Amino acid sequence: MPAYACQRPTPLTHHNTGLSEALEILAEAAGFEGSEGRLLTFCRAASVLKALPSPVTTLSQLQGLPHFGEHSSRVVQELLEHGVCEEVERVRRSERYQTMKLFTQIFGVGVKTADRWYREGLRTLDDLREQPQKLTQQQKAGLQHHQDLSTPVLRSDVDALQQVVEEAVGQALPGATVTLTGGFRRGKLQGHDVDFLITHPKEGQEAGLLPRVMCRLQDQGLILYHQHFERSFCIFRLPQPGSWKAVRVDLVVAPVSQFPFALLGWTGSKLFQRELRRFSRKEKGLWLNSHGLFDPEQKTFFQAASEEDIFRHLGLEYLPPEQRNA
DNA sequence: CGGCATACG
DNA sequence: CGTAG
DNA sequence: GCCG
Ligand SMILES: [Mg+2]
Ligand SMILES: [Mg+2]
Ligand code: NA
Repeated sequence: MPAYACQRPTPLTHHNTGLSEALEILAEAAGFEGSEGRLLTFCRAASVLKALPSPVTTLSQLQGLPHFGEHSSRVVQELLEHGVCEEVERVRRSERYQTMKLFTQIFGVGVKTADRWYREGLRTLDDLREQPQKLTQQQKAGLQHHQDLSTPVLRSDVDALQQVVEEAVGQALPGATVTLTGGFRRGKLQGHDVDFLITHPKEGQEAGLLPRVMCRLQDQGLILYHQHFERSFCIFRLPQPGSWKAVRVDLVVAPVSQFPFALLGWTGSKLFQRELRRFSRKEKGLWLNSHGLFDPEQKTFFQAASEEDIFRHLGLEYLPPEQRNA
């Protein structure tokens, strides 16, 4: 088992779902208390379990697995012995965890805002609605649409959304292309938003595109919320039988020179990207982001024509998107 | 022990 | 601060 | 919380 998540295939569905989930609760809780290091270890440990070829049935099968020390091993031990881990259950039940989860789920609310509201004594969505003067415009939208945004989007919904985006993009800039990214590109059948990456085959033609796309979607009556420039975090109106529902959609523009880096980043998973960037810097001495890959010795950027190029330049075996579910 | 990814709105 | 993966 |  390699130590970095970008060195091993991780499928969407696996053989250790219950164990990985328990560890992810502890990761989430660590994030709610600002402990990014502990969050990372519990996430990495969970991801190692997703990468295994069969179920963990005995404690000895953890020996030699990276990111399993005393704490993560104890969690697995208790689950294997009793079907339940007391620490995990205490977190699940806690007022702190439940409220921080509720508040951070709101579009426009992060850990820092959620924590302050918790410390002020706020516990429910209606507590927030009673004091609307304190909310940002973004948080008001997030709270108004919270119910719809809590409901997952299906792949058929995504195909409908892609068509409307493509129409707007075609008017904004003939020849521009729209690529589905995020979890749906990794093979997810459901998800809580939709991500699109937009480019144009002629370098430079994409400059100023996103405002033009947004203005056109606005005029079509499809945009329930947006900020107004290369990333737009929107709430879209999605048709349903006899009605519609609000859906989170992100639109991103990149020049075609940067497209492979943007595609890689926006395809995820989050942990996969963090691990890939960590690997790049710490093992290869190269700096990776969603725009490029920089050699700080030569002071040059690596030209990539494909994701395959990027994996090769980092000395990693290629993983297709459906194996990046770290 | 230091480090933990790296951006844009 | 929020957002993204 | 774990790794190097
Ligand atoms: Mg997504
Ligand atoms: Mg998104
Ligand atoms: Na949030």
